[PDB]
Amino acid sequence: RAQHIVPCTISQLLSATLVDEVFRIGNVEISQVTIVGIIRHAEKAPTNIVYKIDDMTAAPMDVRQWVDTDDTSTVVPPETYVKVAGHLRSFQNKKSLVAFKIMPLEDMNEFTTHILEVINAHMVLSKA
Amino acid sequence: DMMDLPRSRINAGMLAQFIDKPVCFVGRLEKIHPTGKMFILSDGEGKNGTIELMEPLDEEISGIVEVVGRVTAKATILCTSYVQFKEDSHPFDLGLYNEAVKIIHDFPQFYPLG
Repeated sequence: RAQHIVPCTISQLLSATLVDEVFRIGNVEISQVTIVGIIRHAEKAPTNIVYKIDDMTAAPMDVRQWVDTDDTSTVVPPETYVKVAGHLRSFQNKKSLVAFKIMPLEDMNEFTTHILEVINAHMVLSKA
Repeated sequence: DMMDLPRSRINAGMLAQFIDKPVCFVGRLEKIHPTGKMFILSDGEGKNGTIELMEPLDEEISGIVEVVGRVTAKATILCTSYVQFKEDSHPFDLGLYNEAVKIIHDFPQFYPLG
């Protein structure tokens, strides 16, 4: 009942259905996801930051992040490849992520790796 | 403005099979036309794909380049956008990136093609 992180493509997030606040792919539910993509745009909102993050699998998805401007423990620039860990969300039928970490990739071999992780993770659920 | 479409990740050998489709092509910069309006990339099995631009490059390009564009009737790519990969820590293993591509096209159901 806790706590599982499924690596995903943005299109996999789009394909997920929402019944009574529960997101499902097949008979399996999430919640917590990682994706890897590029920051296309970055807005400063009143209470947080809205990134548009593009993995090539669909149109960019909105991802909200919170930052403490008196800390480095600062907006990631556009054109950056980024790993994202967050929770899947939906308001008024619009999918988006709520992020807990946004780690810029210094080694793009992590991006290759993530693809394989996506693929194997969904081979696994598929069998459930 | 194909930034809101799915873009298949492909190697050179699938250019023919993706004519007219939006694509994302990763390879190593082999050569640049004197005009800056086309250049060549090689993928992880040493195959070439020709990339074309409506306007000349702004800057030097080298190493691994990730190009987004539409595959042309002649199996070329019209570049809409590109990003240069950095390799400050570890060099990008292009060969395994190519293995990863093959896998995407063998299992579209697990890397939903958008």
